[PDB]
Amino acid sequence: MIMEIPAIKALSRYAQWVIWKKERDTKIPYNPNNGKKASSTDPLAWGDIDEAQAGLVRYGANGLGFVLTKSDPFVFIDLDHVLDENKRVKCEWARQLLKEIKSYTEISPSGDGLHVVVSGKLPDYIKHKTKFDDGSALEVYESGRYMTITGEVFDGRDDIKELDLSILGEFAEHKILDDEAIIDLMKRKGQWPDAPKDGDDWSSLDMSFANRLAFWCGKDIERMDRIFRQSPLMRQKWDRPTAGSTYGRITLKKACDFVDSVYDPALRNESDCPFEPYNE
Ligand SMILES: Cc1cn([C@H]2C[C@H](O)[C@@H](COP(=O)(O)OP(=O)(O)OP(=O)(O)O)O2)c(=O)[nH]c1=O
Ligand SMILES: [Mg+2]
Ligand SMILES: [Mg+2]
Repeated sequence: MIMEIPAIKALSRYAQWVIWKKERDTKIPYNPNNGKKASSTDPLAWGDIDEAQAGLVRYGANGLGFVLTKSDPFVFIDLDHVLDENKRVKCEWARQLLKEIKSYTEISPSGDGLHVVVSGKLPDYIKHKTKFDDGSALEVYESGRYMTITGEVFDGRDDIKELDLSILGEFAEHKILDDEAIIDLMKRKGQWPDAPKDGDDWSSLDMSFANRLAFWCGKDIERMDRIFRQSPLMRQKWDRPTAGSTYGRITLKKACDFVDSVYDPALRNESDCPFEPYNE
């Protein structure tokens, strides 16, 4: 019946279909024609809907997916954790968005979220993902991402509409070596920390990690802070005030004074690191 849905017929015009399978907390896209993992940039890693349907039964994947590209007219709106046990809307921001963006709406594969597919253009001043105290979240994309396709039409909104999307500025938040290269470096050296366990002195885990950051970041405390905030050791205590500074700032400053040598990107003195790798 999926091809009966007018919105699915609209998506089936494009050979931008994939299949996906649940891997722990994630949904990995796969090439429907050979079962290999699919890039979101390689068009020949995708197929048309017929090939996606066949690959779905062949590899026993969880469902269909559609890769969004710049040239196609579709915008993908991801609403997470906005539904009831009854698959009923419980978040007021999601209820207001649905009142102002009436287009194809389907229930996401976890049963507690929603997808809205619209024809239009995203405002250029909004974040891709917005998280709310609620625990729900709003995620919007028009290219460089795939979306799962369920066909579970919500409220009979089964047609992709052409709508203005300037209204999304009322829901999403606004926005105006490198860190990622350093993070990958520390991971390959095994200097990236695990999440703390039961009975772990978190504060000394912070200090050990801060000492490693001082070396690999060249004692650039701003970069040390940006990288720490993306680590499994980040918590609210990092920004709690303490003696006219923050706990995180005092930790990073003590690491900068404690640590002797530094990693020089031009000298590649990875062997000068004084700390053994984290065990596994
Ligand atoms: C590469 C990749 C893409 N995606 C894509 C596919 C998702 O449809 C889309 C939105 O992320 P999610 O909201 O986490 O997944 P979902 O909306 O399809 O299902 P639900 O929210 O009900 O659990 O991001 C992943 O989720 N994980 C990945 O690893
Ligand atoms: Mg979702
Ligand atoms: Mg697009």
